[PDB]
Amino acid sequence: CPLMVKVLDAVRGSPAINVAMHVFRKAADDTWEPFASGKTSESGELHGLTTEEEFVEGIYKVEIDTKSYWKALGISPFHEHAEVVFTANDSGPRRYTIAALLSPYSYSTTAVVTN
Amino acid sequence: CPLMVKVLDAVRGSPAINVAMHVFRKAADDTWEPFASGKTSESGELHGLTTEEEFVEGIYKVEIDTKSYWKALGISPFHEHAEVVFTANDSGPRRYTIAALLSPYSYSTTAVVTN
Amino acid sequence: CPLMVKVLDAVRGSPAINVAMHVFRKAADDTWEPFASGKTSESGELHGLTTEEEFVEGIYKVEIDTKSYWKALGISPFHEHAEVVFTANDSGPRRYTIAALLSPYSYSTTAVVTN
Amino acid sequence: CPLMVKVLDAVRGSPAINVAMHVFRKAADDTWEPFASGKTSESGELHGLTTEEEFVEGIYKVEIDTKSYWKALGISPFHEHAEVVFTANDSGPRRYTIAALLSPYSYSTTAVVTN
Repeated sequence: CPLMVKVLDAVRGSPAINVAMHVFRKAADDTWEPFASGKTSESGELHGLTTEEEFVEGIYKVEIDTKSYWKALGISPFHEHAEVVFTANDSGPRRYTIAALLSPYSYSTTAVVTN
Repeated sequence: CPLMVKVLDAVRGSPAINVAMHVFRKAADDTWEPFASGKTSESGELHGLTTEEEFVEGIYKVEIDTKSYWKALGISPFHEHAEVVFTANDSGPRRYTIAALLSPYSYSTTAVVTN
Repeated sequence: CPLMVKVLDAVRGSPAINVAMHVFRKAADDTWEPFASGKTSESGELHGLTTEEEFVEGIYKVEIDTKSYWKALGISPFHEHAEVVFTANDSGPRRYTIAALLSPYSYSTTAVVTN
Repeated sequence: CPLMVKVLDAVRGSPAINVAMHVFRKAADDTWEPFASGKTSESGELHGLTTEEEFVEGIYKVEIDTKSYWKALGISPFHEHAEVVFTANDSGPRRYTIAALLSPYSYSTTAVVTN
């Protein structure tokens, strides 16, 4: 499992559950092609988006639907989504854990990259 | 002006100076239409991006070129750039300060919205 | 003045107004000696805490009463307060802006140090 | 395991390994009494600090020695340490995961509290 995304709710101090996200990969013609998608579990984690073989070198974008998350909780947030755009595997295969920490008017994203 | 961006460097403890960014407005065909850009001053701030009359309701994107900033400092970054996407003015005109706090493998974006 | 504190509210997307804080300097017996305090203005800023002549080298602590802030908004917070502890002026006099970004179950503190 | 602390390095995008921390509990006479201590593992996690039985209601402080971490990597950071001060178990036993995200001039702390 070379790509994992974890999402936390900084208002409730809890995992952000059932958060939808879509992953895209930049194609040769410079457009965003749909790569993978899923929803966070009860632990706020989304595993199994891709495989070592499929997750080749490229520029990837993860668009996390934070607006729907907040709206469902009664909140009109600032951001439409939280985005992570990154070049992956440019020095060989790596494991990526993307952490998103959510507040109604602020988010942070962090990457932990391991061998 | 109704939009200001401030950028800070969490490695050096300083304003992030000469950081380039482009501002886009989502078009009817939902492509992104560029409409403003600039680079942060010596105080890490970018003002004068738009005016009250131009800054109408819509979905806006600020694309901050964080990668080039880290490149210039000789530090390996994770993200291609830092994309702040938000619906503007949804209630009516507001003043927006977008604050971006940068680290090589993490960033946060916060909005301060005043009326 | 050589020390300024700015506080932002990540739930409301606003300056955090009327946030109380105390500043301490570590004494010889390594107890904390209070020496300044105040509350954030309507811009979320607290200025005039000290002067260039008073702000000598040493270890300083800013104790931000985040709990009372969240209490006043009717929101359950995690932390008792947000303690910024730093060695000042270690090279010589600097100007410090401490920026605190607050959520109920998360906070970040960043220093902008200029010379 | 009712208390866990995880520490990440936002410069390298990696767990922050061998980071020392000390936990204190506020006594009846309002002083800080030593409660527990340890170092983060290769995963940047510190488990086993306490037990359900021992971890009674109280005000707890975790002081994470971030300065030694950065110094060992050649960096003179802003903060002396990262602190987490919180009331625990005031509504019955809870599980606490404290996440610290470290940069030389900035840190964030987040709590995930579960049943």
